[PDB]
Amino acid sequence: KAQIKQALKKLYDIDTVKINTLIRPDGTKKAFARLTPDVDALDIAATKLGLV
Amino acid sequence: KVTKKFIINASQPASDKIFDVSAFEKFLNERIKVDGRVGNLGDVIKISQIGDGKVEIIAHNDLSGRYLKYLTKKFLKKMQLRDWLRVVATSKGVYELKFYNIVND
Amino acid sequence: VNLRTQKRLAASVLGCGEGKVWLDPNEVSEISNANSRQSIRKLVADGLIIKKPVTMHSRSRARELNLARRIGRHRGFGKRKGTADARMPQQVLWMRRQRVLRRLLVKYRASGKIDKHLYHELYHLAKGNTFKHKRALVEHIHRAKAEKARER
Amino acid sequence: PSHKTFRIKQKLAKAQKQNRPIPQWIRLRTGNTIRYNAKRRHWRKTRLGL
Amino acid sequence: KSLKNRAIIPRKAVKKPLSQLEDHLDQLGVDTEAIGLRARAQTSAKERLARSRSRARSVAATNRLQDGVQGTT
Amino acid sequence: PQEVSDIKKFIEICRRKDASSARIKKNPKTQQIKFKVRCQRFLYTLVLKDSDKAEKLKQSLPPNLQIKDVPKRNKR
RNA sequence: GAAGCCAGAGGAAACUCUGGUGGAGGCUCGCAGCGGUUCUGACGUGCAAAUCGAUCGUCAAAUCUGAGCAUGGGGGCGAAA
RNA sequence: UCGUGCCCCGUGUGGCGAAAGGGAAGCCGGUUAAUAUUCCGGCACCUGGAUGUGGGUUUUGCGCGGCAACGCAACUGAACGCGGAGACGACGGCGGGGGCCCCGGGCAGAGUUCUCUUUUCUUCUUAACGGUCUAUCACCCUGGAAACAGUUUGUCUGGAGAUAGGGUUUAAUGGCCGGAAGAGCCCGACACUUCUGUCGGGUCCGGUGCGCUCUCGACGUCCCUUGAAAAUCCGCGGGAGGGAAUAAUUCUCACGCCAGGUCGUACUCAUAACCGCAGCAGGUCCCCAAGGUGAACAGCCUCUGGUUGAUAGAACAAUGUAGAUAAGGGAAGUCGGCAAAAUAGAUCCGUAACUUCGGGAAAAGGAUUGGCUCUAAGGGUUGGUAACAACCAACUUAGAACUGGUACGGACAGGGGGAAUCUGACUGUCUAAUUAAAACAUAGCAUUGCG
Repeated sequence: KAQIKQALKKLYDIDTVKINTLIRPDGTKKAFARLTPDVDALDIAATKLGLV
Repeated sequence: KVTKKFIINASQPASDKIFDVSAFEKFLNERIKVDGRVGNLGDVIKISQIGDGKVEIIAHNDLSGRYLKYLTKKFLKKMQLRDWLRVVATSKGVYELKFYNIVND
Repeated sequence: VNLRTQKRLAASVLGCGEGKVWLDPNEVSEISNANSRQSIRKLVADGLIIKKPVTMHSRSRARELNLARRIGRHRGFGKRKGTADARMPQQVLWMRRQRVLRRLLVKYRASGKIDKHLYHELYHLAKGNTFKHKRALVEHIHRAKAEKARER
Repeated sequence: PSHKTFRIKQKLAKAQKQNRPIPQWIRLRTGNTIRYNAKRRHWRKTRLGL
Repeated sequence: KSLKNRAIIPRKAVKKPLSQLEDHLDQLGVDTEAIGLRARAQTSAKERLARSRSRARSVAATNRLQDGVQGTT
Repeated sequence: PQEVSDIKKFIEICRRKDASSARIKKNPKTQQIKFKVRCQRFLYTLVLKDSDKAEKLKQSLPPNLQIKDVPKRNKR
């Protein structure tokens, strides 16, 4: 989780309050990273991630 | 001595001439029982009409609005209006008779 | 049209069994168009899905039979099936009688009707089972007082 | 069971990813001899042997 | 009444038919057209993401069986 | 949650910088009023009757602290 | 219904009798569980390479049972077939 | 500067091995098509670290009080030691508490209504975490008891200090309060293409118990059986060092700051998700367990919750499988009463031989059992011959009259009994898949070897 939050901060300048991780049945890890209330995850996904 | 006031409002069916307020008053006078026996109103329970299709009850005993609703439903079953009229408690001691929800077919 | 998913969702929303879920048979199409719990709650608010009331189970005959057994009915030999000790244990009866007698003795000792030594003798006699119940203990106390007054 | 180790879950992950029919573009290749998945696995039929 | 196996649906949970109530009041002898039962009888990024959610619940993103082949023939 | 019975103690709790918010819960059936201040580790509740003493307590609370009234329905 | 305990009537005492209390026993009827006595039983290419029905034994323990571990064939284990 | 040297302790010196043993700490509400004590909202706790504020202590340096049990929010504690917790069997009854079950009144809703039924049913809830007031045992003070007393269902306690009077304390799943009504639930009136909801009223007051289940506590019984260990935490002995008014603090006190990594989490757990070649009447370890009859988690019927799945339709021959009946005789049948029938619950009268005196024994043999209306007996609390009044409550036991009858444990459930002989002491065990037994084992007895 610390490596994930460090990678997010280094790549997209994203700060998080908490991260939950689970290993999927297909074998890959999935992370739910909750952002700080100051920044908008919809805005981040629209601009940096292109998730519209 | 404490007193309790009950209102049975049949204004809309009385205006529709489906519900007979005088017949309901006679039914209440004949069917309200005090100490387990009917025809024992005396000075305990007063039944009157305050007009506009309403029945008003003074009770010095522990008469229940649930019992009054039960007798109202008994009268509606006798008059074959049980399947079409509902007695809804709208206030403290006020039971109002109104039509069920009707769908236009 | 298949409505197993809608019935399961309606049961989970209403907090009841799936046998208590009523789906309107004239609105099957827009019930099937509901694929989410929000839509299920919307149909519940619209009245297309209702929760059926509980199936009838009354206690009236049980209460009437209990009142009959209170007034004494159905207690005959043809009604009895267990042994006398199974129906009412002699140990329980002895426990109740001993507790009642000891409570009455300590009450009389507190009230001062009986003194300490006569209380001790009554306690030993009660443990030795000469007192069948309270009025037996009371008449024993009264005759003891009468003998003491006659001696004095 | 629900209580499983990382190695066992990783082997199950590989088995679940391998449990698939062959793609339809495989059959259209020239000189293709594969017609189905001869190593296809089902939970009821054959055990994994872990 | 089928009270042995199941309970009766409450009358307030079922909307009463106007024609049936008309027939019942007619058989008991009440002038229904004088009281008018017909009138009483009833009868942006967030937008793009919601559209993406609606597409996600409706059409699968990929088709591993048929993505490698294109053209209907 | 802790209940404070002293007005001065409640004022000293509300003057803390850790206190982020305060709310007023009115119980008209019981004829009472509850002042609840949220701190880092504990939520402090002070209970009065509906009175001018609570009315003046409302402005004797520090101005920088946010104060809100509890609505009748808690919307999620 | 075993000790222990209480009361009364005796007996010089030691002891005797009566009425209670008490809740012990590799005791007992019997539900579950465990087991498998009997039926011209069912079944006999069976539901089953040992199952089904009724009946039966036991059921507070030498009772039943899970997991971890140990004993490995010239062997082990065996209330001993 | 230290990354180099100097001391001290040296009895001792590894790892693996339990998703049911030990163990730091999270509850409620809502949310998904599928996850939730993990997400969201609210409200908390634990561990580790850093670090201030307030308060406490201090020139009588490391607190004060009560006879005391021991309290109060703080109260320096090194090496070396002591003690406690972790840390414990099985069984029997007794008492308290939580939950479930049962009864009554009240609001709202639903059902019934030929007749009767002030009726029948449904919601009426309060978590973790805290504060406050109480609750077994035990301990502390006055005082010294035979005419012995106190006391339990159960006979134990007391001059090694009882009764009584007065207190301190471990123990709540108890009362009140915060959480917290703003939640959840029930009802009503509007709005409502959807998006979406909005606003009102409540969520109250009692009683009962040889009831079921869990937990706690004081007891008592059994052993030639005496019913784990470790990690970890705490207290005490001791006083090594550290300690100030410049202000200090080696304050386990309140408040405030930071962080908490890895792995598992779906679903089934079985007449279809496991094994048996199978979607096989087989087998496979647990938790929760409503109402009526009844002694009863016996058999039968019902509520919540689940199913209505195991090829169907028609006809009703023989012979079958399973269930029954049969006039008269009652084992004449058969190798053989095989099978079936008969007995059966409960109350009362009564019960022989033999015997290891414990048993036999439910021996044997008899009388009765429905319904209705009554009678009598068995209790609790409060209050200065109180042997009296008021209030409240539940299940048993016995007696009487009336009455229907072919029946009265009306279905269900449920010993046939006896006279003997052989045999093994008994309880127990084995030939899984033909033999459960006079076989094996058992306690008791006897012999041999070993310092």
